[PDB]
Amino acid sequence: KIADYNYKLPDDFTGCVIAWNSNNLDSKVGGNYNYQYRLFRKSNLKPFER
Amino acid sequence: LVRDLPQGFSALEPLVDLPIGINITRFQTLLALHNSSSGWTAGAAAYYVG
Repeated sequence: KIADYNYKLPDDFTGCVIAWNSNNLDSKVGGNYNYQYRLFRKSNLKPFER
Repeated sequence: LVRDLPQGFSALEPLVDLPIGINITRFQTLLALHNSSSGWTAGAAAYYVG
């Protein structure tokens, strides 16, 4: 859902997805991490289009 | 010296990649041939597109 309505990767994506648990930063301490859009205008938002 | 683009064949070579993931639906070419010394007006120039 997070991909379809915000950021998609192509079917043949080549590379690496690196993620780590950031539980001691602004992410937990009074931050406002947002833009987690749940809807769409036409369809899935075309991979790599911003 | 010919009346129009002469019959013949040639090939082109690349310059840039410009990785900008945006939606382009339009295009405009502009050049100023307006001579302020006599008055501002379009000059004698043209181009081809396809």
